[PDB]
Amino acid sequence: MSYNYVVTAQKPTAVNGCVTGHFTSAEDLNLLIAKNTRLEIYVVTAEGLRPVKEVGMYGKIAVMELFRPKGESKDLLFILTAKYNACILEYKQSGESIDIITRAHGNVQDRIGRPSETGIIGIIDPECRMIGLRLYDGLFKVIPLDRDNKELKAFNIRLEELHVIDVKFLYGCQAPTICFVYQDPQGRHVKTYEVSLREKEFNKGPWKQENVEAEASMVIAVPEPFGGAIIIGQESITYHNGDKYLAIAPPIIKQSTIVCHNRVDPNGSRYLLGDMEGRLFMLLLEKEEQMDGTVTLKDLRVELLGETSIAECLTYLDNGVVFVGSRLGDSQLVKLNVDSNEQGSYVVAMETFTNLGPIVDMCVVDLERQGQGQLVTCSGAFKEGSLRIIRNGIGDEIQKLHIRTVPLYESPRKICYQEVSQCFGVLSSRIEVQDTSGGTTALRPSASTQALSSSVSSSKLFSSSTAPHETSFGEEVEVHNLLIIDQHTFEVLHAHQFLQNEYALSLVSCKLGKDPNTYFIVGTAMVYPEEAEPKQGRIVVFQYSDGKLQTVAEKEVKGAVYSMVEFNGKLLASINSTVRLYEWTTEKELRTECNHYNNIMALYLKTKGDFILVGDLMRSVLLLAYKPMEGNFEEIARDFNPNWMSAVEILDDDNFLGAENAFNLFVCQKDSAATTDEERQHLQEVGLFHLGEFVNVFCHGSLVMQNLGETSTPTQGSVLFGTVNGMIGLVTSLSESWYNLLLDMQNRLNKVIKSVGKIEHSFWRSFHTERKTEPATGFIDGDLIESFLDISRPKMQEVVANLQYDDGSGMKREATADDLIKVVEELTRIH
Amino acid sequence: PNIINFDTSLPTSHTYLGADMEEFHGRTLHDDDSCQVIPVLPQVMMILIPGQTLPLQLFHPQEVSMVRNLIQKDRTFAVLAYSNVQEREAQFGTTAEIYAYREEQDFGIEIVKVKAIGRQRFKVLELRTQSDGIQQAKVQILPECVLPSTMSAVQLESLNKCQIFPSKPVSREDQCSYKWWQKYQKRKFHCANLTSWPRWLYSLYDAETLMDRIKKQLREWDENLKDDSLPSNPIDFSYRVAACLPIDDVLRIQLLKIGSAIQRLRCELDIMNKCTSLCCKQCQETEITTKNEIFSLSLCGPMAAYVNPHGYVHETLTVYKACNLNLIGRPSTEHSWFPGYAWTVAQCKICASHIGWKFTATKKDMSPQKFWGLTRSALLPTIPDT
Amino acid sequence: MPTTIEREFEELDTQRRWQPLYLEIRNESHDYPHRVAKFPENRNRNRYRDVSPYDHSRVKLQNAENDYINASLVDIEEAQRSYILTQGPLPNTCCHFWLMVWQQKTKAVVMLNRIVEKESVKCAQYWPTDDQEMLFKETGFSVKLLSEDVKSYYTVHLLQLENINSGETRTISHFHYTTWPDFGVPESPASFLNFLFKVRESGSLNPDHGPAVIHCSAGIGRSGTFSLVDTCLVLMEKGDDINIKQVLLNMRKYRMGLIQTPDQLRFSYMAIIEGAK
Ligand SMILES: Cn1c(=O)n([C@@H]2CCC(=O)NC2=O)c2ccc(C3CCN(C(=O)Nc4cccc(CS(=O)(=O)N5CC[C@H](Nc6cccc(-c7sc(C(=O)O)c(OCC(=O)O)c7Cl)c6)CC5(C)C)c4)CC3)cc21
Ligand SMILES: [Zn+2]
Repeated sequence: MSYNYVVTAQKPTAVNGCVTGHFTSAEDLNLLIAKNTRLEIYVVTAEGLRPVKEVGMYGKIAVMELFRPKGESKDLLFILTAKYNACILEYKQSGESIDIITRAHGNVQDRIGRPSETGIIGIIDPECRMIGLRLYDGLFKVIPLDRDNKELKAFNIRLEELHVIDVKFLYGCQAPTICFVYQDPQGRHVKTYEVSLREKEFNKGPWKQENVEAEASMVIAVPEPFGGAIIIGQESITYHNGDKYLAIAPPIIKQSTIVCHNRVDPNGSRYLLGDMEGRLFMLLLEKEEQMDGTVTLKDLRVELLGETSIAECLTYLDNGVVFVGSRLGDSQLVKLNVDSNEQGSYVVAMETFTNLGPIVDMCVVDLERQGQGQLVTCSGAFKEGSLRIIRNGIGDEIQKLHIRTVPLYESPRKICYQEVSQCFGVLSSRIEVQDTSGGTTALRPSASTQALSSSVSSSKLFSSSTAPHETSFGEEVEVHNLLIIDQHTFEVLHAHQFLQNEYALSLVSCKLGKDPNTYFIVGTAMVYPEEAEPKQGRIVVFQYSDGKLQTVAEKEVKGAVYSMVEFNGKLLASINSTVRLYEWTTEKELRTECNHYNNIMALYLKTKGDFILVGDLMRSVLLLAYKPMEGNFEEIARDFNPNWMSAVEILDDDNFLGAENAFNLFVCQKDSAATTDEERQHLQEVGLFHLGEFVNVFCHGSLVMQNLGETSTPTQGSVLFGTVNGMIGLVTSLSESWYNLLLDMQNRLNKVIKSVGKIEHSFWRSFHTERKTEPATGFIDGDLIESFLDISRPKMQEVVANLQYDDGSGMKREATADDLIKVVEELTRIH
Repeated sequence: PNIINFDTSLPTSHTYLGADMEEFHGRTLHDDDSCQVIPVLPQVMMILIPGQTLPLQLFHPQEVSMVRNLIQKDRTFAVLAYSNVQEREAQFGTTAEIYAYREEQDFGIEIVKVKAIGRQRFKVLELRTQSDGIQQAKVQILPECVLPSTMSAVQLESLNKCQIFPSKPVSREDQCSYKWWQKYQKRKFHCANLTSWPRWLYSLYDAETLMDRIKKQLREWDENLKDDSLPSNPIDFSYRVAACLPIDDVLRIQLLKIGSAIQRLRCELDIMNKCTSLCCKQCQETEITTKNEIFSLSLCGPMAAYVNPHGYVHETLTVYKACNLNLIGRPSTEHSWFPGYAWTVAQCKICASHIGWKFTATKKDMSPQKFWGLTRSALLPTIPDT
Repeated sequence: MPTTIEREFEELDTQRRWQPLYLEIRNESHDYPHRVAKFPENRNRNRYRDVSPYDHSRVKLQNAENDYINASLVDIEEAQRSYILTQGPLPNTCCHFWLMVWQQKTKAVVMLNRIVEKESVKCAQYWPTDDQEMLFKETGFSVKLLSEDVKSYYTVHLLQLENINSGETRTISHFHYTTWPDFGVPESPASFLNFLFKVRESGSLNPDHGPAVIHCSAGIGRSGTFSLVDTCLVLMEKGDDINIKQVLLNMRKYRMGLIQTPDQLRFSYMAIIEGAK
């Protein structure tokens, strides 16, 4: 039941990590970028980046590294996925055909173990004698490399220290030695160990376990010169090597937390540091000599190189140019300069790559010609982040999909569209630092400030007592605004500001009651740090005309309205485990009609006519029906299977789609017409599919064109989903015969196609969580079907051996690469 | 009224016959989602939740045969949560394992002074009536589902080093340590900016924040409670607070049906914030006491399970002041219960029925002084309290 | 030759231990489930919410749906004579008593207190002084009095209870100890001895018919002492002497037929001694 088809309409654009090495050839410098489940290899050309390959391997990238084990040339790659699917890769080129061969592979999961909250650590021994994985608490997996462990057989070493922040290997040691900082009630201590494969256990460390700054987070291993390691904390940088211990506390890095680092030169004299807020510094080592075997540092010095995007990884590639792999914003290719630019910044940007980033909300809006509905997404966060306009094709630019950026320099959160005003109601919020006694100040010129009109809400409500005492000097308080942005020029027309410490939760655009005018309904919640659960909120309404806004109604709600939708002729809101239906009177004032309490926080709220889907964050999903002849909500069915959950959508009156923990997709079907009342009162879960992406928002509509084949289209309905890594996927519904045919196609393709890392596709797509791991049912991996046409004709012949099926699904007539090609090329048009 | 005296350890000891308990502390674990046959001990009508300690006195020869049969066996026996008392109306229960047993066989009859403790919850599959001496039921064990941190999904890998933070500066000596909670939220839940929800909403689903919110109100109930007594694990903490909730059977079974610890903490907090007045079971126009008079006198909390010397379990609730209550008996210590506090039967003026006891310290210099011992069954909380 | 019972009685009188004796006999008394007898929907049909008949001792001879009875049956193998204990006859419980005695093949009825004890209603009157036949349609019962039968120290109210739907009749020697106020005992134990001899010679103390029913609108304070003196007379006068307290505890296992005051114990001992030989 509930046969569905999911296809990636846009590959993820957020990078997890990038490495500089010699993967392709010994004489070439390669940059490897890991956009979640997409590994791309580029070659530096001293004038830019030359793409050389891209591989969509079956899984995320928990860790990736490059190492040359001295057994051969051309370097080697190591990949470990979120499902613990470690593999070793080699870039084997054959004349013109480029291939990624797998030297060895293996699943490195432990049967029983709680994953560490810190996360996966993937260190590689500099001598390539071993690789060390920190996957679970109190354990340290080790994989030796001796050309024998082709099955990636690892052994776990017990570790006394449970809470480990970061681990690294030490350069220049006769035996593999690791160093790591850990936390105990005494504080943070930097310990070291000498891991030996002879006894399959640890040994004594080269030096002691002295205490470090309480916020020590980074461990860096400088190369053979200078020996030792460097500990980076919130406000102190220390260097330890045996007896030597040299610590500095520069005030420049005190502002933020260092979260990115790497080497600059093979000698390790210089290091690049990226911080939480996007600033980039450069740390120096003095390389002081006194005699043979200098192994000394005179002192450490850092300098603010400049400001870039919020870095997730940094690689100094070629010279001067450094690739800042941002994840919240768009990755850049800025170039270092030895001299300042008359502004104190040594960095100049020369190339930026698109990154839809978070995609916190979406809006499928049909611009100019009807049918060709473009998409508007609220990408990024903080100074990064913009309105992204995605249009499929051109009817000039030559690209399959064109992306237009409208920077806002603040984090947008929600978006709606208004035909009448031809405008965009984008919610947004900026960060302001409180003054000594002033009402906070900005940090950048943001969209909510640089606007044509800048009205501010001055409601008299909420005059009760509060204690902002907590508002010390450095206190990043969020100021929330509603921005009316022009459809055509995408210039912020209006920048309405909400009340202080008021959180604008939800926003919608509708036309309530018999009134012809359309309004932006914004539901906001009064929030205070003292109060754990908000108790006051307001539903305000705005009308935009003549380049101005006007609060024509504002209803107190005594709660925290989370999401509002336009029930036909009315306003369906969710306040606090209550779903209320507001009526629009002829006096221009909301009037409550009926409120139904469902004992769960109604975060997600969707409508399908008279049916209302209500969903809690912890998978609690229930159905309601509004009976017009009475005016009250009756609960139809519910489903409580406690699990984390991010979004919902109503595919049709019976199937409901949603996301779930560990980047999963689930479809629950209301079977109905059951023999027993209690059986038909419970929604039967049908579809499970490990998507591998954190789905953030759902939106009905398609980006291709309007109904072309009318009812002859095999796919019924089509929704789009936007995620955190930037993928914008598409989900459709199919028929039983097509589902069976495509599932047989999927099985045979898995049989014939060769993945990267020899990872089974069935295991990769299997619904994975901590409770259990069921195989994927009810979903068709559209990427596999679309890749079916990308293989050679002999492979197509091998995959159609005794299929039958084929044309018209009649008389089981034998298959050929004429209708299978036809069905595949027809399916590749829905997106 | 808040003066601290006498040690809360004594009521938990159940000083009813002295010492020399079985005290095996061997425990037992059962595979989750499995189907086990387990004997159901009858005439023990009460809702038992895991971690709670249940004293028992047995007089029926069938029940003492049951006690022996368990004493050679793994001694885990079912305690059904009777939704309706009509016959059984049983769908869920709770296994309880023996940890304290003695036998005296006073006079020519036999007596059992077994003390047990709940271990696991289950859903009843086949009640049946085999072994007509003692009913055995085949039940399916409900698994304990534990969820990972809600921020583990987004997984900002670079920020992962910042997920570990220094411990609480001091337990409660410093008020600025409340800013630590304000700083804890900003650090742990920073990656919420990649989602569609604010930071504070995710804090409404964090186990640690919910545990601290309950702990703050528990210390409001008992200034002497202090730290180091409540369990650190969210699962055990949720069960412990569920023991000390003056709720009716329908709410109790609602709490028992909840599987995830976070859901239990959220609903426990909501009840603990809403229900602020308890009326009589039948005459709801009584309003015996409000929320502001509850205080704990034992490590288990303000609420505990005790048994009178008749086999009848009484889920008493310690409370400072009780109105519209008239004493019936006289202050005779008789049974130990609370050591040296005596007991007088109490009744509500409107309704001629038992409500609880009144304990008055016999030494005249004990801080608890005079308090009330209302029972769960005789009290009916009201959600609106209006 | 006096027995040890008289010596114990004199000892108790001398040391003033009757109150401690009753206190310790109540402390060593043991209760039984009696859970079914008390229900939230049954409190209306319970005359006294304090007392409750033990489930094993009580017999739910109702042959219908629900229809609670606040009654009980006692059967001691030493005496081999079962007795029925009841409470104040509320009209629903009155019809319950009618069907109870109809199904039990009862032969006599013992009433030991007035309707107007302490100038207040404690039991609901159900037997007319004259014939005054009355038909109750609750269960098709017929009530009629055989005769007034007024005696010197008590009265007999023998009934001729007939079921019309079943179509049968049963005559019961419904005794009534007139000279007895509530929460008290008659001054002269000779009247008690004569009354109990008349009752025991009336066929009630025989397996000829069903067990007799003894009630004092509560079946505890007054019926208990009469039952215990009856079982002592039919227990230790027929052979070896039997201690009173042990058999009293044994019959107390059936129901909480205590006395509420050791004065009733003294009266019971006095009557037993007088009825020795
Ligand atoms: C209950 N307990 C506890 O709870 N704890 C703890 C305490 C600590 C704490 O803090 N918590 C707890 O849980 C205890 C701890 C120790 C203990 C000791 C304590 C002592 N002990 C027993 O007692 N064992 C026992 C065995 C079997 C049965 C019973 C019941 S009983 O003894 O037999 N009984 C009492 C007197 C009532 N009297 C009455 C009532 C109503 C109406 C009338 C009228 S009104 C009327 C008219 O005039 O209309 C009448 O007629 C007049 C006429 O005709 O005479 C008539 Cl009669 C008369 C009748 C009634 C109810 C049936 C008792 C041994 C164990 C007991 C604890
Ligand atoms: Zn009452």
